[PDB]
Amino acid sequence: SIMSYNGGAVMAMKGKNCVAIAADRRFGIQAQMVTTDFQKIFPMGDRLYIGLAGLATDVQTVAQRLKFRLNLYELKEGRQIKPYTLMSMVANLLYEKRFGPYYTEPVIAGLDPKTFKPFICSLDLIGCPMVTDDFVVSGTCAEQMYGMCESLWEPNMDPDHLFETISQAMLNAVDRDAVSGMGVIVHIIEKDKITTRTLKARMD
Amino acid sequence: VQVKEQSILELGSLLAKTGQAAELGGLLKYVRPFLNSISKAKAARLVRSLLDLFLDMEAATGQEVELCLECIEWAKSEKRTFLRQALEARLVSLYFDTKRYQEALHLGSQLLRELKKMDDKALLVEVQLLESKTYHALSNLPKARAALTSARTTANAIYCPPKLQATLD
Amino acid sequence: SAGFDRHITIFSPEGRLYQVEYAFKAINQGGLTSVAVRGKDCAVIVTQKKVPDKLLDSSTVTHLFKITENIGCVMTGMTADSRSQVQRARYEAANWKYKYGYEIPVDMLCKRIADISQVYTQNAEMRPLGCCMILIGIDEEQGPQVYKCDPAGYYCGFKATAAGVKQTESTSFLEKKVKKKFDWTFEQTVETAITCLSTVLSIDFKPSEIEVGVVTVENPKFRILTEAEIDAHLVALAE
Amino acid sequence: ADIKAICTEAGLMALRERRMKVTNEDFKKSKENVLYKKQEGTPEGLYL
Amino acid sequence: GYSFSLTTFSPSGKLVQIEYALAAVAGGAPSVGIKAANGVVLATEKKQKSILYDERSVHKVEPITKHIGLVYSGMGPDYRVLVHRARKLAQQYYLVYQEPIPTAQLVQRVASVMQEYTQSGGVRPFGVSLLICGWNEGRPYLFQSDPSGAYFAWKATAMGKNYVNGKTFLEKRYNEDLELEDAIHTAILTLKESFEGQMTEDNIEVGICNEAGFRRLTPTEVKDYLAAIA
Amino acid sequence: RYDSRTTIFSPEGRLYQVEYAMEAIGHAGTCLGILANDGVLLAAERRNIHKLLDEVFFSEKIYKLNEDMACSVAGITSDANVLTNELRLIAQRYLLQYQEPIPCEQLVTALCDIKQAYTQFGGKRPFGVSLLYIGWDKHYGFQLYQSDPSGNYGGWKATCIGNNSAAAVSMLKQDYKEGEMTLKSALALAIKVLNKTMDVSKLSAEKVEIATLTRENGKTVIRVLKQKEVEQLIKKHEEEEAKAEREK
Amino acid sequence: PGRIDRKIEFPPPNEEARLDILKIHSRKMNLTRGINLRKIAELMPGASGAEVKGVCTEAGMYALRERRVHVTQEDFEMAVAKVMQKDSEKNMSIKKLWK
Repeated sequence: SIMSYNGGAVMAMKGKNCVAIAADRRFGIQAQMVTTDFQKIFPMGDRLYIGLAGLATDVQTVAQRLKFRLNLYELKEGRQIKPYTLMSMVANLLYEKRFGPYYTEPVIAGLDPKTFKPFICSLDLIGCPMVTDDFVVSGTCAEQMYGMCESLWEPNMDPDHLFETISQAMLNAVDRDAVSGMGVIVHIIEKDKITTRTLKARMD
Repeated sequence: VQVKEQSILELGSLLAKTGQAAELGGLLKYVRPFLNSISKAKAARLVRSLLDLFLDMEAATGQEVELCLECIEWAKSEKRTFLRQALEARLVSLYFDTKRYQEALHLGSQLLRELKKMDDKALLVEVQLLESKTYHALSNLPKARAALTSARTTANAIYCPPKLQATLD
Repeated sequence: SAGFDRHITIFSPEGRLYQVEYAFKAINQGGLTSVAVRGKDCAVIVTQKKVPDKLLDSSTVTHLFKITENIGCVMTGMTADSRSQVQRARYEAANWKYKYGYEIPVDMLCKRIADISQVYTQNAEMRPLGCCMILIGIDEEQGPQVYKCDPAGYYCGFKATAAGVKQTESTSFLEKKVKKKFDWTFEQTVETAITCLSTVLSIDFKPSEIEVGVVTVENPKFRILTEAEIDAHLVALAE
Repeated sequence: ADIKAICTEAGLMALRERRMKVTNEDFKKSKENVLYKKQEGTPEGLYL
Repeated sequence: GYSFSLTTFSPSGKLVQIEYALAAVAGGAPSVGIKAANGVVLATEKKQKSILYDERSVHKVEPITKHIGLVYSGMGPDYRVLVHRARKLAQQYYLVYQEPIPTAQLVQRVASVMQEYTQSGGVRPFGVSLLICGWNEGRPYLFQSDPSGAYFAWKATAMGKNYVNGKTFLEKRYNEDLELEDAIHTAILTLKESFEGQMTEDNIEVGICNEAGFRRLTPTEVKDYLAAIA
Repeated sequence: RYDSRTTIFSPEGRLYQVEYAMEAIGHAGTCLGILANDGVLLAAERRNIHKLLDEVFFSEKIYKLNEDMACSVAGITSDANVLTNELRLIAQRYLLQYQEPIPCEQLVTALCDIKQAYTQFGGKRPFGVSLLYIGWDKHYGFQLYQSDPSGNYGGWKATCIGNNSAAAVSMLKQDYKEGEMTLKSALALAIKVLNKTMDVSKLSAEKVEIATLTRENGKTVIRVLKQKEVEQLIKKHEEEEAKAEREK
Repeated sequence: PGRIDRKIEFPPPNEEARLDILKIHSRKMNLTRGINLRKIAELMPGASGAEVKGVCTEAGMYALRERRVHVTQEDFEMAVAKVMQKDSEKNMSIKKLWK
């Protein structure tokens, strides 16, 4: 399919007072890779990120249009954006192309700007929002990511075991996929700091 | 906590209405560590209330001016501005009740060195007006006209002179 | 005067504007007077006609205009602007039923009429329709209502109403009339709707010189009275 | 008549600082003192 | 010769027609807004000409959202235009952001509407100033726009006829904090300051903003406040 | 006379509506910016500080516009809010197109082409707004610019515009520094200049505003500093005044 | 400049000059003691000097109604604000249309 033209995998997972998000690194046309440093996770303010997967054209295009609407929002209002407000903003942007749709499926993860409350959601390619309490996934290798997260997720987890859970979920699911791989990057954010780690994955 | 607080105010209303002063004068000495239990700016009205219930019983001149000077010496030792000004304004009114000759005016002088210097405005209209009584009480007619007019130009910048208007009138 | 010559619709340094308030005396060239009365479950329009010629007809003179089955009105002011005002009223009453699926309230219709008149004041380059409109209608859980719409874009709802040439005289009567506590039992209403006008103009018709529209909470249809039953009420208040 | 007023005023400035010969500075002070009474109205920055 | 158009200047100062439109605001009904510690009180003056007029037909205190109310002093028929404009503009925020629009954000946009009628050259400006209230994110707000397009934030203010008496009144009459009830007692006292007749439950009309939302008062509620009102 | 629209020309020959607009800037507030190494600043005057207002924004003259630029304002408020909403929307359009910030001059020429275009097409009022610019870029670092109602601009090292801003320029040339341009030397110069223009004695901190822009580790922070730290800046100037007359 | 060669302005006076004119007209007046004339001239941002006389007449006028000859520094503090008089521009809408 068009979603299977470049591959990709984005996973988010909710912790106790923190939230983690991960993605792969491979960029390539259908069977031939090109590079291993393709960005799929974009910062939208502090303690609030977004992940994109699907057609690599619409990954870079939507991330620039959303940044266009964000900076105009944060200047007419002195405050920063709330995580629910971004989800309503993205779903508006996708539904405007109702019949010419962008081929991407976003994943939003972040904390509350005032309190510590984590937030995860994901959307369809036309903008049906969906908030959960445990994890959201998107990409070509979706079913592999559901099988790992249903077994490894625990309700209240420190940032140590949250890191080890989403690492073991992403490494085992992506190695079963063919068109995803070549490295995995992990952002784990919290109230005090932001930790970015890259994992030792199979480069085949 | 409050059921012991209102039980003292239950006895405090009994000492006021039934007409006894020696046990009430002990209560005015009793409530002096009781003052630092509620808001600082609204403790002065409770003292004002108990002082008015103390004074409006009978002309018992043995303890009225003495206990007022005691609480001023406590205000020397505790340094609350609004509470001492509440006590000074009542005392100079009590000085006028017997028409004290110099010290009523000398107390009005020593307080109005600071009242025009400090920030408050509403209390100044009354103590300017109370001096216009006592300069007329000494039959000094041009000075009392002068002190009244200075009270007029001060009176025009207050939220409410709600009862002080007719007093001025 | 300060004298801006008031040629177009702009302000004056006094704070007002003269072209709109010249349209209020544009009603007076009709040479006519209309009265609406709301007393109880019924509401009554009454308005005289003026037939100056025998060659002129009788049926094509009436100012009572049926807007909907349950909403009627009367028009004052000049004639040609009055009928075009009715066409917008008939049109937008039918868009309500189409868009919203039920019958339009009499209160909401005057908001739509007054907003059309507001644009002609706010935006220039159209003459602002020198005529006035008075409505009646029944509203459930509200009783009957009477509304007046001004050429300025003003509307209000009120019990006793005068328009035309003789507002200030007729409204002076109805303040003296509607200050007591009456129950207005549908012949109390029609009699005063005559006798408010029957202190003012000093006329004496035989019963063919007026029109009476009526509405009632027993038959909420708008209803123009018959010449025979006009003659009935003209000798029923009247012994 | 502007020039003749400059020539008299520059001579007066030398008498103020107690001289006979006239420096360049007296003509500078005479030009500033005499001229600025009428010059009003120009669109600076508008043109170039 | 400059007082007849809008698209040109005076050789010294400012626009003449906008200053004449502000003279129409001064000839309107008086109105008072007071920002309290926990809420905002609006109050206006509603006298009909005759006894015949129904008081329950046209309202002054008017809701925009469930937490945003709005009054005026000027010309009533121009008021109904930008109310209906501000209604539809408040929903367009909510369709995008799925969140009730904050009170700072309307007055950005409503003033930009009143901006646009001050353009060239065959339209007239509004003759209405506004008073906008709302309780967004705990702290209340009280704003005021004008036909020029500016917008501010008052502790307390007054507009309409005899406002300079009400300005000098409320200048003496404001403090930093009172409760919402004491704000109502002092908002009726300043409307009574310039009044002609017996102030009843129908001569005035009062709406408030709690943090629990916007509501306008019923005549029974407005009677019982005006009963034993100082 | 020649009192009509912006079209036409006068004989002899100039444009009176532009002159009426540019002269009318002298009735506005007061804004200025100074030279600085490793920084730039703006200062402005609070007008109408009557005690029944709120200041719910705490930033009125100053508008942080892109990420590393801000601007003052002087003139009609009705035209002021139109331009600031336009000018922020210019910079994000550039950023969408190139993914790099706008380099602080062609932002200015973009607005001045808009401000010009109402002088040629009829019948429009020209913008009665003049405003400044502060910013940092890759090519020249810290900058200052001066907008005009005509659509003309200029790059300055220290300027001022507004109410009594015809004698304040004289103090800037009398206190011109070059090379030495530190922020504390620049902040101390600014409070002295507003002391000459404003006739309000003792120069209350509620009557002024100071915004700065420095460059820190690749961030270009923008500081609108609060009323608590204006106090140490005012009393420092009050201290230096009493000490300076000890020689007499 | 062929006819008129000296064109001489007359600006409103300075604080030292307002101090000096005050010294001239209070000469025949009868000051009390402890009185600061410098702070009085500090209270006049832009006086004329024809109204420095007006302060000196009204301060003496306040003593006249008392049948008195004394003065205070406060009497001048009242007389400056009496002479200084403004429009008191109302409604703020004019003033803030025009920022």
